[PDB]
Amino acid sequence: NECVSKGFGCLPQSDCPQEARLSYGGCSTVCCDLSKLTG
Repeated sequence: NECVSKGFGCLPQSDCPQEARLSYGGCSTVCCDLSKLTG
C-alpha cells in the first residue's frame, strides 16, 4: 500500500477530483491525498 506508506487516506470515486487523485495504486479502486485539509 503506497498511499498508506505516504500517510494518505482513501476517498470515493465521486469526492476526489482529477486534481487531488494520486499517481499510486495504494487503494482498491482510487486513492486521493489529504493535503487540502492541512492547506
